[PDB]
Amino acid sequence: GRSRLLEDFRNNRFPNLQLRDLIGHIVEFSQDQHGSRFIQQKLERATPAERQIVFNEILQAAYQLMTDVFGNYVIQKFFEFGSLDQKLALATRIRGHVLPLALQMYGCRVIQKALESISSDQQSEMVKELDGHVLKCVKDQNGNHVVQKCIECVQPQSLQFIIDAFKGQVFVLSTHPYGCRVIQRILEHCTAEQTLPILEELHQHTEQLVQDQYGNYVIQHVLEHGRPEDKSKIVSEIRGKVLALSQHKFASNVVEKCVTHASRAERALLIDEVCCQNDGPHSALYTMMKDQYANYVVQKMIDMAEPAQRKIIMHKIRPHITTLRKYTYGKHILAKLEKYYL
Repeated sequence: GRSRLLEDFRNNRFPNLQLRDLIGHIVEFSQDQHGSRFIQQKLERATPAERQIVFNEILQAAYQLMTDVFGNYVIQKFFEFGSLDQKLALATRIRGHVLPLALQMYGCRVIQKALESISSDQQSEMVKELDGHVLKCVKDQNGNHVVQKCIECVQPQSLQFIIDAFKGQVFVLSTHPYGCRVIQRILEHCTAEQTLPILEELHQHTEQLVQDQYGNYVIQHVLEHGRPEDKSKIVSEIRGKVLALSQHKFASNVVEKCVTHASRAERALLIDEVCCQNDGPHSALYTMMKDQYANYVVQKMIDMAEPAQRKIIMHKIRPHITTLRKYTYGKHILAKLEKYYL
């Protein structure tokens, strides 16, 4: 049922088609896979007058387009390139519908782009509509991306209710595949007063988080980016357990990040731990090198070791060259030994 113009455009009739040529058909083009891309591209360099001509047509259909697989990109491009009065008009259409839009597969994209594009007060007015619905949004396939963008974009005073809603839920959310990403954003962007209670709760569950499919991601984040004191708390949960945890599908990630990112003394302590440990009739290092997960830990220990600790590891690794060649991943440590021994 396409218009002749949209059919002609799709058949490459018009290599010099312009926004002005679309009058009457703008909503139809916006809902088309190819027509939408055309409008998206043209909006970048359109004159304000050309943008207004398009906007006049789409405004009546704005909510429909926000929730359309292809039309949402056109609304995003008005947040990106539109005038302040166009963004005003769109924020108006969004008002009172931020929650359903945030939960909508395409509308969540529009709210995200709006947050990147609008004033601090406009942002505050949008995000408050999520009050009472924070955990629902955080776990939602679409809403979680809106909550993440709020944390990246919005003033901390206007975010506080999100932080408050996490109290008592940090463990549940950190072990959730979408929740764990929101927790990471909080750790990056929120103020120290906001992250303090989140971290305190995280440290109450470290043992379980390090072994969790998604929780280990949060623990890794604190190792890579957090304050020394928080890293030390995590190290306290790894010491005495390096051999066991290095062989764990998920906790091995955490062990590696301890070796790479913890303090100089902490890194040395964990390395020392496996250098002096025998795993029955085999070395702890022997056990670790044949393991699909722990081998990478050993790789990092070699990389991070001080010249003195490195001497010892390389010395204990050497008699197991033939064992290394059996494994697809033995490649890396072998190459390290070769480089190390001239």
